[PDB]
Amino acid sequence: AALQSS
Amino acid sequence: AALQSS
Amino acid sequence: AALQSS
Amino acid sequence: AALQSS
Amino acid sequence: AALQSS
Amino acid sequence: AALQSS
Amino acid sequence: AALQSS
Amino acid sequence: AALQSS
Amino acid sequence: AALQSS
Amino acid sequence: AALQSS
Repeated sequence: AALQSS
Repeated sequence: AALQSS
Repeated sequence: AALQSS
Repeated sequence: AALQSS
Repeated sequence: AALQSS
Repeated sequence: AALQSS
Repeated sequence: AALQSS
Repeated sequence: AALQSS
Repeated sequence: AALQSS
Repeated sequence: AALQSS
């Protein structure tokens, strides 16, 4: 699982 | 921003 | 923004 | 599962 | 920003 | 920012 | 699991 | 910033 | 598990 | 497990 916030 | 993985 | 995966 | 917010 | 993986 | 992995 | 906030 | 892994 | 905040 | 805050 990959979670990215920018 | 809210990111949730389960 | 709300992202949810289950 | 991949979650991305930008 | 809130990131949660379970 | 809050990052939680379990 | 990969969590990234920027 | 809060990072928690369990 | 990898957690990164910047 | 790898936790990085900058």
